[PDB]
Amino acid sequence: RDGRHKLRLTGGKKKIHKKKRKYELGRPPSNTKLGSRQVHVVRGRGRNYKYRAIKLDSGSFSWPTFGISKNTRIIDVVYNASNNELVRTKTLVKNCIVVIDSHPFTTWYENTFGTTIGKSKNIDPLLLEQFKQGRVLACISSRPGQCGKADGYIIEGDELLFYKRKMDKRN
Amino acid sequence: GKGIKKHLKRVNAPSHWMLNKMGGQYAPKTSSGPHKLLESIPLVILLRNRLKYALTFDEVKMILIQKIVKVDNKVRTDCTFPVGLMDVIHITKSNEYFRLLYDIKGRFVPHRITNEESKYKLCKVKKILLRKGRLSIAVTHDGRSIPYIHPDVKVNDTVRLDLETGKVLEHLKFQVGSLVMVTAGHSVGRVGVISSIDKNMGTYDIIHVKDSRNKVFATRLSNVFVIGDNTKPYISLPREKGIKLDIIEERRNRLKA
Amino acid sequence: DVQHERAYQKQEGASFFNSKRYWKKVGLGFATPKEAKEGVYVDKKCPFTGNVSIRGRILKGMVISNKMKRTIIIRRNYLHYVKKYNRFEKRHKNIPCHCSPCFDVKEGDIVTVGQCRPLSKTVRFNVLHVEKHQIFGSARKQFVLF
RNA sequence: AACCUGGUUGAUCUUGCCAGUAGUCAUAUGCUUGUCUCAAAGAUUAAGCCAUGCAAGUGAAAGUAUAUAUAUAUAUAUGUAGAAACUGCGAACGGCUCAUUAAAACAGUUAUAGUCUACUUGACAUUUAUAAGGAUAACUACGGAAAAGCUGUAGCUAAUACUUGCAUUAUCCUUUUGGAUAAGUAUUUGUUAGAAGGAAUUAUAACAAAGAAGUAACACGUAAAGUGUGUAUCAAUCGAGUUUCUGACCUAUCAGCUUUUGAUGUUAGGGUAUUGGCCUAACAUGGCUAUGACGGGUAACGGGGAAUUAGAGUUCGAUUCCGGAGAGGGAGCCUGAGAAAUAGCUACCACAUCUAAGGAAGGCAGCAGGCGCGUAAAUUACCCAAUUCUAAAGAAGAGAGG
RNA sequence: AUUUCAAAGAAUCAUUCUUUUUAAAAUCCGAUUUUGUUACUUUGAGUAAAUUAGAGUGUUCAAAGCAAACAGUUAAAGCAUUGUGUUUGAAUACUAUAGCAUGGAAUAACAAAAUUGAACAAGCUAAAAUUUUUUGUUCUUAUUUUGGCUUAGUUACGAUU
RNA sequence: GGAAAAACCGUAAAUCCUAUCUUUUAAAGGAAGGAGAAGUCGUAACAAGGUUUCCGUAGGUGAACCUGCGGAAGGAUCAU
RNA sequence: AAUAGAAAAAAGUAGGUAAGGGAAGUCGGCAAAAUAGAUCCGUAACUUCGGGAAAAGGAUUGGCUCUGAGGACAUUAAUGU
Repeated sequence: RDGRHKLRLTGGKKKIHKKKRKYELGRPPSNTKLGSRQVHVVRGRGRNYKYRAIKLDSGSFSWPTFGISKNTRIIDVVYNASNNELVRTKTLVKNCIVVIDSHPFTTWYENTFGTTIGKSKNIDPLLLEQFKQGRVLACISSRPGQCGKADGYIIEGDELLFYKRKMDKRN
Repeated sequence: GKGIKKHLKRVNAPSHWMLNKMGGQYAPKTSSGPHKLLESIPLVILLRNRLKYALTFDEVKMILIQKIVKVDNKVRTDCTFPVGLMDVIHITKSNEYFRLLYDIKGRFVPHRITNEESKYKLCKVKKILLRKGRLSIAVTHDGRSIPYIHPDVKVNDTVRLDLETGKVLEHLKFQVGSLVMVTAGHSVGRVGVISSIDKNMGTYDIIHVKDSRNKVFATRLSNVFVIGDNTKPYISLPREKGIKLDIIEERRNRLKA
Repeated sequence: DVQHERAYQKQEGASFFNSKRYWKKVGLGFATPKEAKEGVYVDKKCPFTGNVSIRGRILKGMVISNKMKRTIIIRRNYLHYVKKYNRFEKRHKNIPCHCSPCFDVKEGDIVTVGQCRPLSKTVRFNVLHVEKHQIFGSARKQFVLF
């Protein structure tokens, strides 16, 4: 649990008195999964309410190229840059790489240009590959265990290339 | 547990309470809000220990249940309400108005104010904040919010403030020639015209202060309350006007009654 | 330059759809080094390009160890007054400091560190200025006016 | 008040001790005590044990009364009280002890741009309506248990308990007019723009998405138009958590410690009220050490201070204030803004009470008083008049306090 | 050991304290005002009361305490134009040995340190800015100015015993 | 919507087996130190104390001690 | 293998197995049983300092589905086989 009882700056074993106080925590990990949404409200100090996501499914995913976000179903959890546990169990955190359906974005692009606000340098080939299979890699941008949501951004360009390579062929 | 310590003991009280060693074991602890506890006096001390209009705290309670007493020209419902660094007590039945100031001895005195100056007070801003909709708000020493405050007013400026409508009348810009009153320094409870205002990056700020007797002394910028212009004090300062007397002068005067 | 870590290099507040790096004033008469202004470097514990607050006390010390990843140990040397004999004695104290990718600090360099935001268990301070200095005596034994 | 005598010898000067001598808000004790003022008083020894009693409750303009009482006008109308009970709020303080603790706790000094904040104070809100939805206590009855602050049915019925839910402002065109267009406070994400601060990834402004919660279905009453209670966000305030620097008694017959069990760093997350190895994974191989680390001792809570002080000092600091620690031993929760509470709860161990022999309940280091320990320490007194505290805050409570 | 000695005046009691001025560099209207760091020291700021020193104050004195005092047989007086007591007092300082600001000419430390360094004038050159310049989301070229870099000269040029 | 009951991590009291350290405390016998009485035995030291003293050291010895080796005078010689 | 068959008790011999206690057994724990492999921890008195030592005393160990570590070649640091 929280606070005092860890080793001294000298490396010494510090003797402890002053018993554990209420303001000293150690509280359970989030373990939000892939499945029809479930969240439990948690009561923090001062009656500050937090949301502990146990299942998730549709987050709000942001299309970097036009800087816009829409609420969208997540197809799967696919890669984790840390441990092997999270990705195998399909349990998702703000590090995690998920896959989203591209239809909101595909629709928006159709609305703007007329085939698949205002002009930019438009779609990238890596983004185009993800859109083409209908199923798009995205990075979660919010903390499900604190906020109840796993809202995200479609993973882009150099970050996409690096992780795509890192994810792979060997697999 | 280890929560909010409610009571206040006798010599736990600030110095200028003057609640002596005899005659009690406790002091009153102020209600929250208008000014800081350490920068306040309650009504009990003023009515009983200063004015001497009550024998006991119970006689103060008897005064307070009756609705003739007003602070900020508004009725207040408890003895432990704080009268701050500066504010106005109005006693309806006697028709008396007092404004609270620090004395040269470093303790709070209620100084008699008349009807004409009673309708306003002069209020130092502690903060000026920008709130949503591009809307300014000032925050005063006496705990008032002023929305729509004039944008060239700044965070150490004082402001003349109506007490019925709550509107600001004028403002007094903090400068090197400003008449200043010391809140709580070693120079506590005294007034001067400022020799220099001295600003230094990421640290406490100094002001050099020049006396009516044309002597010089230092004071911290944080505890200095702007009070007039080199023309005049804007409010009515006490009858002895913040003047320094030496120890030798005071005893020589003391004998020379 | 080359990548070699398993984390994407965000450098937060950079921005990417506005037309064409991040660093701040740092204040107190101090300023960003040339390697901060023009360098490619990414960190989050760097004072120049991180979100770490350059708050609190600013002291000078002497670097004694330089071999942790972007992290330095500085000794603050002093004379402690003994009232009984009305005399002084030599005393010293070790302060763990973040080093920045800006500064390639070496043994016996003087460093000006700040209090900042506590980073972790031991490490709590950060270098703001490297004043280059040379002493050929071994660092553990060295006394300086810092 | 900056101060000394007697004692080595047959006699002597010297070294050197012993002895006297004075003080001690420092304890015990012997003898003696006509007064008066003043008044420390079960720390040292067992943070050992406790018989009996008592120590926190709260209703006078302002939630709820067909128990009932009552004043006018006449078994009806008004009304006014009201035992009682739901409800609300407090009991997180104050009192007690100093066992544990030796860079922790404590003291000054930062920082919190890493945060939370009830009462109190001031700002002040955004995507069926002449009044909605039931359900529950007291209460009525039958009951059950040796005991206990045990409680079971069924019919009820309220609430400011619980649950629903009823424009307007700004931008563009037009004359202080008429049309058109927009409209979520916290909180979170992605995209930019960028009043203040030494420093901003801050105030703030816009865009695209999500998004709590909400904005009174409540009570009094100002000429011989006023108020209370409730409410989101913001600030203030009463505070609180963390966090910087600097400061320790004795001990080396304690010299190398720390690191698979996070030690030290980096990265990523989770967790938290927030920073943080706080916790998990992955990756580094560090970090601390004669200035005495790491152990061990202390009849060691820390400070303001107390005793003696010519000047240094030396000894001492349970013991009226401030801060910490603890509530039989350990441990864990709940409730709530605030407690890891302790006259809150749960469990284990150490104790232990009533038992109807099934079972059930208990915690004085609160105030008395008792036992045991001892060299050593007072009354189960009376009172809230003052001092203050808590409430629905005058009018009542309080072994706090006197 | 070593690095800026001094001089003259004025005030004042043979004395004492003080002021003026005596190289160089930068800046402002030929005159005007700035110039290592730290220790040390001075002032300060901000700083719990109790205690403590200590003032005021005859508790019956003193230990104490934080009070009191004055006149009136109920008015003289003050101030309101029959109304209304008054003067007051409850100081000052110690309050780490550290941190913060702050004046400092001595004393200490430290700092750069010719097996070569830096002060200027000259010429070439790439960076940024100025001036130029048509067409109501936005577009060519050009002179010039400022800082950075390469190269011949020129300073009282550059090392204590 | 929802009580009991179970299961899983995560806290984690307590019990028991050791392991190490702390503290007193037992124990036959061994081997010490001091105090007391004119006890037994020598005659060791003090004077050249009747073999100069003392040091270091080793060996002997019932001892006090003796002897060797090399020092010093704190020698009974500071003198051809 | 210097024999077969049938029956199946004693007894023998080579084996097993046994409640509750656990050396009370006897010349002596003889016999028998318990221990036991690896990997990870931890390891004393004492010592000729080499040892003691595998001391003592603990823990773990199947099956499956994953993750990481450890090569070889050739295209200018990355990409291939």
